[PDB]
Amino acid sequence: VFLGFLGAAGSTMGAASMTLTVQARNLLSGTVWGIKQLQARVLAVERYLRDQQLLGIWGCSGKLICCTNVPWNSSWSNRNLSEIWDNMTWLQWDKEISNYTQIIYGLLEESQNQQEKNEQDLL
Amino acid sequence: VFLGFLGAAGSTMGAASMTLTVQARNLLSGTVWGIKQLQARVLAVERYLRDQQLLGIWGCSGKLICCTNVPWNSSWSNRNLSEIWDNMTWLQWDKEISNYTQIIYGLLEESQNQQEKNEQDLL
Amino acid sequence: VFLGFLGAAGSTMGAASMTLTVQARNLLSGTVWGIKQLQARVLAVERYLRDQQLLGIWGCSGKLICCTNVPWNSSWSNRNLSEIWDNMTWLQWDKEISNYTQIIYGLLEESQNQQEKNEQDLL
Amino acid sequence: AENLWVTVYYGVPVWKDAETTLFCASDAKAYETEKHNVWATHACVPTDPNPQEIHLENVTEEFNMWKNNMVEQMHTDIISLWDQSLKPCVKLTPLCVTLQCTNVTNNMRGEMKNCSFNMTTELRDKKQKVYSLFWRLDVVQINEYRLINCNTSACTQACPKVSFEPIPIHYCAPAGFAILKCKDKKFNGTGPCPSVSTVQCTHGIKPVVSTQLLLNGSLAEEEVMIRSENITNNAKNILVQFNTPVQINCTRPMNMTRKSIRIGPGQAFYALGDIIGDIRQAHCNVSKATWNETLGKVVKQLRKHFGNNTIIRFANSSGGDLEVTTHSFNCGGEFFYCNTSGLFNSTWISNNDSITLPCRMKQIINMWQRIGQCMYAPPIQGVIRCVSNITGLILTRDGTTETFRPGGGDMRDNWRSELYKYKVVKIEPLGVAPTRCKR
Amino acid sequence: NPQEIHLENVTEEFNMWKNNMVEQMHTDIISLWDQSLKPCVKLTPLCV
Ligand SMILES: *[C@@H]1O[C@H](CO)[C@@H](O[C@@H]2O[C@H](CO)[C@@H](O[C@@H]3O[C@H](CO[C@H]4O[C@H](CO)[C@@H](O)[C@H](O)[C@@H]4O)[C@@H](O)[C@H](O[C@H]4O[C@H](CO)[C@@H](O)[C@H](O)[C@@H]4O[C@H]4O[C@H](CO)[C@@H](O)[C@H](O)[C@@H]4O)[C@@H]3O)[C@H](O)[C@H]2NC(C)=O)[C@H](O)[C@H]1NC(C)=O
Ligand SMILES: *[C@@H]1O[C@H](CO)[C@@H](O[C@@H]2O[C@H](CO)[C@@H](O[C@@H]3O[C@H](CO[C@H]4O[C@H](CO)[C@@H](O)[C@H](O)[C@@H]4O)[C@@H](O)[C@H](O[C@H]4O[C@H](CO)[C@@H](O)[C@H](O)[C@@H]4O)[C@@H]3O)[C@H](O)[C@H]2NC(C)=O)[C@H](O)[C@H]1NC(C)=O
Ligand SMILES: *[C@@H]1O[C@H](CO)[C@@H](O[C@@H]2O[C@H](CO)[C@@H](O[C@@H]3O[C@H](CO)[C@@H](O)[C@H](O)[C@@H]3O)[C@H](O)[C@H]2NC(C)=O)[C@H](O)[C@H]1NC(C)=O
Ligand SMILES: *[C@@H]1O[C@H](CO)[C@@H](O[C@@H]2O[C@H](CO)[C@@H](O)[C@H](O)[C@H]2NC(C)=O)[C@H](O)[C@H]1NC(C)=O
Ligand SMILES: *[C@@H]1O[C@H](CO)[C@@H](O[C@@H]2O[C@H](CO)[C@@H](O)[C@H](O)[C@H]2NC(C)=O)[C@H](O)[C@H]1NC(C)=O
Ligand SMILES: *[C@@H]1O[C@H](CO)[C@@H](O[C@@H]2O[C@H](CO)[C@@H](O)[C@H](O)[C@H]2NC(C)=O)[C@H](O)[C@H]1NC(C)=O
Ligand SMILES: *[C@@H]1O[C@H](CO)[C@@H](O[C@@H]2O[C@H](CO)[C@@H](O)[C@H](O)[C@H]2NC(C)=O)[C@H](O)[C@H]1NC(C)=O
Ligand SMILES: *[C@@H]1O[C@H](CO)[C@@H](O[C@@H]2O[C@H](CO)[C@@H](O)[C@H](O)[C@H]2NC(C)=O)[C@H](O)[C@H]1NC(C)=O
Ligand SMILES: *[C@@H]1O[C@H](CO)[C@@H](O[C@@H]2O[C@H](CO)[C@@H](O)[C@H](O)[C@H]2NC(C)=O)[C@H](O)[C@H]1NC(C)=O
Ligand SMILES: *[C@@H]1O[C@H](CO)[C@@H](O[C@@H]2O[C@H](CO)[C@@H](O)[C@H](O)[C@H]2NC(C)=O)[C@H](O)[C@H]1NC(C)=O
Ligand SMILES: *[C@@H]1O[C@H](CO)[C@@H](O[C@@H]2O[C@H](CO)[C@@H](O)[C@H](O)[C@H]2NC(C)=O)[C@H](O)[C@H]1NC(C)=O
Ligand SMILES: *[C@@H]1O[C@H](CO)[C@@H](O[C@@H]2O[C@H](CO)[C@@H](O)[C@H](O)[C@H]2NC(C)=O)[C@H](O)[C@H]1NC(C)=O
Ligand SMILES: *[C@@H]1O[C@H](CO)[C@@H](O)[C@H](O)[C@H]1NC(C)=O
Ligand SMILES: *[C@@H]1O[C@H](CO)[C@@H](O)[C@H](O)[C@H]1NC(C)=O
Ligand SMILES: *[C@@H]1O[C@H](CO)[C@@H](O)[C@H](O)[C@H]1NC(C)=O
Ligand SMILES: *[C@@H]1O[C@H](CO)[C@@H](O)[C@H](O)[C@H]1NC(C)=O
Ligand SMILES: *[C@@H]1O[C@H](CO)[C@@H](O)[C@H](O)[C@H]1NC(C)=O
Ligand SMILES: *[C@@H]1O[C@H](CO)[C@@H](O)[C@H](O)[C@H]1NC(C)=O
Ligand SMILES: *[C@@H]1O[C@H](CO)[C@@H](O)[C@H](O)[C@H]1NC(C)=O
Ligand SMILES: *[C@@H]1O[C@H](CO)[C@@H](O)[C@H](O)[C@H]1NC(C)=O
Ligand SMILES: *[C@@H]1O[C@H](CO)[C@@H](O)[C@H](O)[C@H]1NC(C)=O
Ligand SMILES: *[C@@H]1O[C@H](CO)[C@@H](O)[C@H](O)[C@H]1NC(C)=O
Repeated sequence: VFLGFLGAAGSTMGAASMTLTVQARNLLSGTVWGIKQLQARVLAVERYLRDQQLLGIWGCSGKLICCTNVPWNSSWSNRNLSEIWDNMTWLQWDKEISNYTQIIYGLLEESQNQQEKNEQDLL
Repeated sequence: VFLGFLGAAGSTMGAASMTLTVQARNLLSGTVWGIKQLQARVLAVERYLRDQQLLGIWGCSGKLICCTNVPWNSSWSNRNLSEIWDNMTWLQWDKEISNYTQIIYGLLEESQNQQEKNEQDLL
Repeated sequence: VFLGFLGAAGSTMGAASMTLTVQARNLLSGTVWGIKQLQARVLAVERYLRDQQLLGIWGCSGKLICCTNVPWNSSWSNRNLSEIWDNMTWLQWDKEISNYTQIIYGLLEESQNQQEKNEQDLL
Repeated sequence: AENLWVTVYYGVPVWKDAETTLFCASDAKAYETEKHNVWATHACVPTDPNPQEIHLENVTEEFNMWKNNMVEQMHTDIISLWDQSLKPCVKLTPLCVTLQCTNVTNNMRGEMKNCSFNMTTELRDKKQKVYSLFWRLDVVQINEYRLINCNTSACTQACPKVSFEPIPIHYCAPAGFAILKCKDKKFNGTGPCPSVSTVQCTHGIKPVVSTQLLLNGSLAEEEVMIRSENITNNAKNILVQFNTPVQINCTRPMNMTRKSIRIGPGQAFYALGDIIGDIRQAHCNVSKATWNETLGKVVKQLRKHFGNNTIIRFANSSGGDLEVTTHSFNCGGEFFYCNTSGLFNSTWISNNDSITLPCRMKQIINMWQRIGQCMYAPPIQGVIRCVSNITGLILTRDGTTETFRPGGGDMRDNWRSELYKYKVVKIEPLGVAPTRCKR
Repeated sequence: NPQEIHLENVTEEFNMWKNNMVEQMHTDIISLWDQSLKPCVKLTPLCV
């Protein structure tokens, strides 16, 4: 069921996660007034390498889905597994976790920085 | 035998595959008329992140060579292993498979989208 | 101890390697005179995809740290493990190995090109 | 297991409101229109024959037409489309000479001027005794005449190759962004929209610079639409959109002449020669049968907001500037300025011919309030005729009963009547969420 | 460094009468002309 770009925006986070490859395929897409598009198609790829660099410095690199060894804190809106993945949407979710997104982003890139140095020991 | 950039264009696909790293090293390479090069060296990297994003959303990420769990259909010019890799060139090959390239590109990014969600189950 | 960007420039290479993620987080960072920044923020990302493409065509891809099957030659300033990682800085080191950096860069991308073709055999 | 771990998801349906640099799209037959680049389309991007449209079910997103930035980026783009088209065109700096002028051969009310002047020829020596022919709004006396702009703005003459014909313009957004199209039939452009769908490039929006009467715009759905920023405030314009279009015809039935007096070397001014035929003026026709039913269709919508058993009256413009009072518009190159005292002379209580409208004409214009200097559009040969669609009105309210009068002036309103159903967001594909996985 | 690599066995059909390096060279030389004359002295008062 290829609903299309952002086809599952009202679908549950569990329901939307089947479309993750449909939102990211169309994320990069391949005299004056002719510069309207140049300064804007440049802002279209810095937006890409800003996101991909977070995906790189986390334990992800490879795309779409990826786990981390960061325990989830209960104060970040304590829902349950069946209260998030079967009764909430990604828009509705990032509204409660918009306060904590910056807090969390640090742990992923630091918990990963501990894993790689430990990886060099055991080689 | 470093033949050079595109050094194995008439060499067999088997013969050319030893040069794969010689064609991809020189693929990115590091007032008016001075903008002739700007609007062209911008078109030189969107060409790169368009290809790399296909390599990313497939089961490749890491470069040069990479397998997939897509069975090859017989109607895509049914040659044999010794008829392709020992008696054909990459130019000659992509001529027969120019009709089917777009058909095939879909399966790789969808067969991979089934593998990652199944990967999250078994974790 | 988050010393900051280039916070460990006088710290030993062993000491600096704990900061590797602090120097690479701020490596990409997200009418005339308004083009001063455009032609310069374009030179800021070609500098990135030039480095990342070396990290890609080596056995690294994934970032920060990464080994290779290239034996280190003794003529590249024959120090010891405790003479490099406990008594030298990255600035001081790349001064002795500035002559050999180009020599070495070749082996990594060729020793890796032998590993991938051998990887396709054993699949 | 029972303890939960964070996980990264890349490519989620997550967007926030933001603004980015928007670009253009415009078919491929529009590029065959050529004629030395008409209006805007040159190195602009052609529209692919794929028009992708995706209905986002279950989604409800709050629009806001009166705070939409596609307007400010469309207005200021059309502003700079003007000037780029006049920079390499012929400049009339030596055309501020003393004009000795007279009436037009008639047998009455003066409307036109037969003007004679001195003129620089190609050589910097001998002068030239040549005559033009300017409308009364082009000139002004000094105690003998002079052009009406010479005491204000230095002037420039529109190139005769370019066409002022509104072609469709599709706005777009780059990667990492998207544009949402509300797709319900009753939406006053503000509030939540139930049936939201997403698109890459908007529908063809012909930049029609008009006042009072909205021309060649999108037709509304079902009931005619009444859109306002504050209905209780009498200081905000009341945008109207029709369901049925109203037919309007406009002729310039004067078979005029184009004199080309060369003010060289190189440059050359285009004037008005002698008039072939009868001395008539330009008139726009509106069918009496269509304007009566469409006027009552709006006032039943006005009763929905200003009391059920209220009396709604209409009068002409309160006054002030010329542009506000008249129906300014382009067609065939000339700029008409038409009197709407006959379209707004009605008094509605709680419960077969044409309407012809007088139109002036002017060559020298200062467009969008203040931008683009002057522009002396070149005269137009033959009888110009054109049909337009009245697809909306721009009304204002006065400060029991309520009256409404036509308005305009600010050209940012004309775009809103086509951009009410669009808004801009940025795609944030990085969302974190917990699940019982660990590496 | 003038790098040059002979592609053995390869045979590719050229066409000089349909080559776009011409249209990009002609129109480049065309605009080389004008950029070199924009800030130069203009002889408008020399038509005496
Ligand atoms: C709302 O929308 C409507 C519909 O689009 C629009 O109506 C349009 O009105 C304009 C007048 O302003 C029309 O424009 C002119 O139409 C005449 C008649 O065209 C005949 O010939 C064509 C063949 O091509 C037939 O298909 C057609 O049915 C007619 O029989 C033309 O004579 C005009 O052509 C000139 O202008 C073009 C663009 O400006 C140029 O491309 C063209 O070369 C002409 O320029 C020159 O021509 C001569 C050189 O050969 C020269 O001597 C002249 O002096 C001049 O320099 C022009 O097409 C337009 O057709 C109407 N639309 C349609 C679909 O027909 C309303 O105007 C609009 N409302 C508002 C307010 O904008
Ligand atoms: C706006 O105002 C200007 C005023 O400058 C008008 O331009 C003038 O228009 C009149 C038309 O009435 C022109 O006068 C006519 O000139 C003709 C040209 O004469 C030539 O031919 C003789 C040979 O006999 C040559 O020797 C001479 O050098 C010229 O080359 C004449 O042929 C006309 O004569 C006719 O009219 C008279 C009227 O009394 C009759 O008695 C005659 O029998 C004959 O039929 C006439 O004199 C004048 O030349 C124009 N001036 C310029 C500078 O062009 C515009 O017309 C006016 N515009 C409008 C819309 O009214
Ligand atoms: C040229 O213009 C003149 C005017 O400058 C025209 O003459 C005018 O003709 C009208 C009628 O066509 C006269 O009006 C009449 O007035 C009487 C009242 O006295 C009224 O009873 C009539 O019914 C009519 O309305 C007008 O007085 C007269 N003006 C002058 C100054 O004589 C002339 O017809 C025009 N001719 C051409 C060929 O254009
Ligand atoms: C155009 O220029 C001529 C000059 O060549 C003007 O003719 C002079 O007008 C003045 C008064 O206006 C007279 O005193 C002169 O005797 C005229 N002849 C000359 C100077 O040779 C003519 O009036 C100008 N036409 C205009 C301004 O419409
Ligand atoms: C330039 O000339 C025009 C026209 O003569 C002037 O516009 C007039 O402005 C006064 C303001 O008191 C109005 O009452 C008149 O109605 C205007 N005239 C017309 C024809 O509309 C304008 O002010 C002048 N600009 C100057 C002298 O700087
Ligand atoms: C535009 O329409 C919306 C409804 O779609 C109106 O919203 C209502 O506004 C009133 C206040 O005036 C509230 O009491 C209601 O609860 C709102 N309902 C909804 C469904 O939004 C809005 O007022 C209208 N605005 C204008 C200017 O007409
Ligand atoms: C003026 O309004 C008429 C409405 O009758 C428009 O004609 C319609 O155009 C749409 C698409 O543009 C078609 O789907 C309809 O079938 C047309 N109606 C008829 C009766 O054929 C006309 O295009 C409008 N002209 C403009 C906006 O310039
Ligand atoms: C307006 O006047 C012009 C003359 O300036 C007319 O052009 C003439 O057209 C007829 C046929 O249409 C030709 O036989 C003549 O040779 C033309 N004359 C010139 C000088 O070109 C034009 O027809 C008039 N306009 C209308 C609508 O009739
Ligand atoms: C505007 O003009 C059009 C045509 O120029 C008129 O449409 C014509 O109407 C008559 C009957 O009144 C028909 O016989 C014609 O076939 C129609 N022409 C076309 C092309 O459809 C229209 O009536 C005019 N309307 C107004 C208000 O002036
Ligand atoms: C609006 O319409 C009224 C008539 O309903 C016009 O009023 C006339 O204005 C002129 C001034 O030029 C006076 O001489 C008349 O006496 C007025 N008539 C009446 C009945 O008052 C008014 O001019 C119109 N205004 C506009 C901008 O169109
Ligand atoms: C617009 O139309 C109105 C009415 O059709 C015109 O008002 C007329 O003004 C003159 C003054 O010269 C009066 O003698 C008439 O009696 C008025 N007509 C009516 C019906 O009252 C007005 O002049 C027109 N033009 C403008 C610019 O408003
Ligand atoms: C507004 O419309 C009314 C009629 O609907 C016009 O009234 C005119 O009144 C005079 C006498 O007072 C009659 O002789 C006319 O026949 C009436 N006109 C019509 C069309 O019937 C009134 O003049 C109009 N106002 C304006 C400014 O045009
Ligand atoms: C979890 O959040 C609380 C704030 O509500 C904070 O005090 C606590 O330190 C957090 N847990 C960890 C492990 O940091
Ligand atoms: C986020 O924090 C703001 C204050 O910074 C607070 O008002 C809001 O309630 C918080 N959001 C949630 C979902 O708790
Ligand atoms: C292989 O190609 C044929 C067309 O020649 C098509 O009908 C068939 O479905 C394809 N195989 C699969 C598994 O889709
Ligand atoms: C590819 O398809 C075209 C028609 O779309 C056909 O003419 C051509 O023979 C096909 N190529 C091959 C190699 O079969
Ligand atoms: C190591 O360096 C020396 C030069 O000092 C060189 O002769 C030798 O070949 C190098 N070793 C290898 C394995 O190439
Ligand atoms: C590097 O080589 C240069 C000559 O190319 C030499 O002068 C210098 O001593 C060398 N550096 C080291 C650290 O040996
Ligand atoms: C032009 O016509 C008007 C008509 O009212 C008249 O008053 C004026 O004097 C005329 N101009 C000339 C120069 O004759
Ligand atoms: C609308 O206007 C009224 C009166 O002019 C004012 O009190 C109100 O705040 C405005 N805004 C609304 C009703 O949203
Ligand atoms: C038509 O307009 C007249 C005013 O001239 C009005 O009295 C009449 O009610 C209108 N007709 C309809 C059917 O509304
Ligand atoms: C106006 O009256 C109609 C019936 O006469 C009624 O249905 C409608 O609700 C009324 N509107 C109000 C009271 O706002």
